[PDB]
Amino acid sequence: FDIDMVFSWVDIDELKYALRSVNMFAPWIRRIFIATDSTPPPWLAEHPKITIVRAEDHFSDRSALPTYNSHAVESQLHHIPGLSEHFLYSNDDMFFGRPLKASMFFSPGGVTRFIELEHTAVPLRKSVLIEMEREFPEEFARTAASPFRSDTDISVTNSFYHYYALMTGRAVPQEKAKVLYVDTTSYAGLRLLPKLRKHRGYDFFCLNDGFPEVPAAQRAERVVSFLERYFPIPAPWEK
Repeated sequence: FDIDMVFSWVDIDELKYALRSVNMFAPWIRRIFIATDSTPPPWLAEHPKITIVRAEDHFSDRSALPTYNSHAVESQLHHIPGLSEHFLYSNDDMFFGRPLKASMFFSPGGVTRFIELEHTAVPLRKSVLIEMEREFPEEFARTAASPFRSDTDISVTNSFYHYYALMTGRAVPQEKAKVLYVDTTSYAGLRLLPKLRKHRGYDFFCLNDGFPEVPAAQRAERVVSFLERYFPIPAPWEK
C-alpha cells in the first residue's frame, strides 16, 4: 500500500532539512503534503512529490477558519484530498536519523507502529480517523474550531489516535526505535550534535527549543552547521 507524509509548518529552515531527511532515509514515501497557511519557502520549487495544503483545502467547517492552532489542523488531516489511507504526520523539527524501513511504521497488514509517545513522525490511518471523528463528533468539531492551542483540544496525532487504535486492534507499540532529544537552546543539548553527526545510532531525533541559555545567533550557527553536514544532499524539490 502507499504511504504519504504530512508536515505542518508555519513561517535555519528546519523544514528544508526535515524534508531532506525524508528524501534520504524514507524513499518509500509517495506524496509529501505541507499543511500550511504560510507563503511557501523561497527554496521550495514546484514538484510532483510536494503538495501545499491550506486549511481551507481540507477543513470540514470554514467557520473554524482562520486557524492558528496546530491541533485544529491535526484534527482534520484525514480530509486532505488525495492523501493515502496510510500516512505519517510530522512537525518541522522532527528528523529521520538514518535509513528507515517502512515496517518501522506500518506492518505489511496495515497495523500502525507508534513509538512510546516519543516526539517522532506518527503513523496514522484515514479510515480510523474518520471513525474517531464519527464517535467523538463534539470534540473533533470543537478542536477544529479552536483558533489557538487550548487545554480543551483533543491531542489526536500525539496521543488520542494511538490509544484508540491500540484498544481497537489497529495499532501496536514500536519497541525497536532509538530516539534522541536535542535541546538546541542549552549548551548540553548543542553538545549532542557533534556526537550525533559522528556516531549516529538513532532512527529519529528532534530539535527542541526550551528558558534558553544559548544566544540566538550561536544557536542558529551551530544548528545550521550540523544540519548542512548531516543532510548534505539537496532534495529534488529544492530550487
